[PDB]
Amino acid sequence: RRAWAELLAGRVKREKYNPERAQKLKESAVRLLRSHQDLNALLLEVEGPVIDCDSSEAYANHSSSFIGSALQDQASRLGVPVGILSAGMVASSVGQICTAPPVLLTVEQRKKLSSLLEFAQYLLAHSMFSRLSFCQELWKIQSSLLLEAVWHLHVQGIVSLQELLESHPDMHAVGSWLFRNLCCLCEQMEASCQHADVARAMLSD
Amino acid sequence: IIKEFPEVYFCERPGSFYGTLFTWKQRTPFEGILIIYSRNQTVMFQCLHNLIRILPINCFLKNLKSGSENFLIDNMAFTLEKELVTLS
Amino acid sequence: CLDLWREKNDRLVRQAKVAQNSGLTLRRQQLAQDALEGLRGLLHSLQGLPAAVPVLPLELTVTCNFIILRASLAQGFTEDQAQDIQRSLERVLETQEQGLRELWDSVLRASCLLPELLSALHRLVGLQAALWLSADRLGDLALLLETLNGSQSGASKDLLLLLKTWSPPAEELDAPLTLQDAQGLKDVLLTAFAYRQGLQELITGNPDKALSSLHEAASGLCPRPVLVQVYTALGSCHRKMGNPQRALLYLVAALKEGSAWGPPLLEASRLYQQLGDTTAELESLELLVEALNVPAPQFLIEVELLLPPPDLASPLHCGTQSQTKHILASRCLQTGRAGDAAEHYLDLLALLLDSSEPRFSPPPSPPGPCMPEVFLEAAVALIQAGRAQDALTLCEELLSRTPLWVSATHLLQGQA
Amino acid sequence: RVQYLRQIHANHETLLREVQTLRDRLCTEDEASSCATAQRLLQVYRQLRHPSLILL
Repeated sequence: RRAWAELLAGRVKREKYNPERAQKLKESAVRLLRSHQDLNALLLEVEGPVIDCDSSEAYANHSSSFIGSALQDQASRLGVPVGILSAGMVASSVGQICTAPPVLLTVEQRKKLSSLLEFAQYLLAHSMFSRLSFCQELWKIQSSLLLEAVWHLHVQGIVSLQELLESHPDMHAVGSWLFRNLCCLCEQMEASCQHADVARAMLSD
Repeated sequence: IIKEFPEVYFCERPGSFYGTLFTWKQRTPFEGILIIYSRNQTVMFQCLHNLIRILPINCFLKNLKSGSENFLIDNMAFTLEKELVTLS
Repeated sequence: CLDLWREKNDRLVRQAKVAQNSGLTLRRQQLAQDALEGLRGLLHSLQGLPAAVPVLPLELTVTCNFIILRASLAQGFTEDQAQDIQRSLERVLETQEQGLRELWDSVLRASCLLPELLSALHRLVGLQAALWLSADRLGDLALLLETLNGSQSGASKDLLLLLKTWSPPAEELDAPLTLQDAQGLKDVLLTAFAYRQGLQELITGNPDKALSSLHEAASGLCPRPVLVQVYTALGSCHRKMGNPQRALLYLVAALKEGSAWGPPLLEASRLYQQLGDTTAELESLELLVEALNVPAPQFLIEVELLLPPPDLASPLHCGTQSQTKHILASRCLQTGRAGDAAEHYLDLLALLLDSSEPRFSPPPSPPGPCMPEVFLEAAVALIQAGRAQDALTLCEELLSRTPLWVSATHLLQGQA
Repeated sequence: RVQYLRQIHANHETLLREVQTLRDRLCTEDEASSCATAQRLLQVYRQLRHPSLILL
């Protein structure tokens, strides 16, 4: 009976959850179902054997509204909201320019980045962009990111530093990621007084 | 229907509503939307009295002047975004 | 005379619809039964006359309304109503014996003699069809519809085609009232048959045949819960066919529109099995735990009458909180997460043993494992959790309460 | 004076992020476009208009 005394659980019995809890649960449910969704997977499941080229059909023009008019037939063939198509394609075409040849990047890594980041603000204006969907589809590309790119993001305001650093699942991952990239960038910025200016800007920011 | 403009349903009952034009669209298939180009303002009602009978029982019509809810909400949103952007 | 019964009909009908629209659990039922007995007495008074013609359409409407009331209040059918139908048919045919299928065809020939009642008749056939569909009489049902339409429809042996073919005959002109008409019938019939057909073809491993009928359900009359079920079903079909991303969207949509999302999380975990995303599996089901804790009718035919209950083989069946906490802890342990599966089994063991005051959890029965096996699984969870001293307490409690399980208890006790 | 400006800076900032979240939920069909969103925006309009445009 001391056996019972040790074994017995008290929290066991429960009640019928509150309605706000109901929508919280359903919210987190859909959140997780989308967290585990993936888009090249769907392009190859639904469509036969993602980048702005995959959307806009072979480099026709870098115009603004043309991309937008395509994304609609994209999300219509799929069933997704357009904002997530946009977030994923842009996370991908961000990993592209960070990767394809330190804590910094410069010329043409900047130019294509800004040719596309400008277009991001156009789609924000038309509301055809999801913003946490983009924070999370960047954290899928976690380590292929540049501290200068994310600061360009912070400053052109497609995303805030805080909308990133509260949207990462793991917090220790964030902390250490940032610690190492800081340590590397402060080993930088004494390399030359020109590198120093752009590094000091983002440091004090 | 008209084949070049198939977002239209001219009505062809050979009675009283004849001549009438309609449309239909459907976003989140609960929250639909309808538009009438009716002759005068009796065959703007007779429509509704014929219809709202037919519906589901909580089907909650309303009239519009200023724009659809989602559109107008986005439109307010955009102004507020810009405004606070400028004030920032 | 006819004036009086007609007024009576319309009176009670409006009374019924008022109880539908307004009223509380008390007064709805009170007015309902008052109207129901009014209808009973009226029906019998009408049976008090031998056969004559002008009463028939009114008579039929009346019995129809009666049945509708009766099954709407019962929330389930009975063959007393089949006897009511039998009786009416004989009442009719006496103008001009054997078995229902003969009755129906003779009666359809009798109506093909064109007495203006066929709206009523078609409503009634819808009713009888609803009976035969809750009863799974699909064979004779097909023959009946073939007789309803021309016999040229002899080879169209898919019932959905004949359902589409059944033309409700009239615009229902100035008439005795009704709670329902052949149109509102036909829609409910189409959706229910398509839903049953689709579930059977899913369970029998035909997730390609399934999708045709499942989308045919959502395309047409479909109350929000019916939508939730159809979407869970399409997601499961997509899992069988191997579309592990496509299924997620349909489940997400059932989450959005539904307030009843146990089966969705179930199918989601069934898909994280398929993908080995077992962290997503376990978390979806940890959510399902809380999901199952959570919780109107009408005086009319609905689409909840003509559903079979959730069978285990169907993806929409859900174990109780305890049944499914068992699966949580089980699959947790199988994943190799004993520290968590052990606490799961602890709370689950107290859910049954400490359950005296509140609602007592239902017994597992023959399909579920017998109560002692869970003690062994709990002790093994504790042991792999290094919870040895308390595993001894569990063993002592077990042998206090009361085979292979005794020796197993000895073994786990030694292992502690 | 800087004192006033920093207050207004942060006080607008917070509302901005709130609206940004609400726009996200609009894009994703998350809460609803139904109603009371309307009122929740007009609340913001009314937090703005009161000392609107002090011209000094």
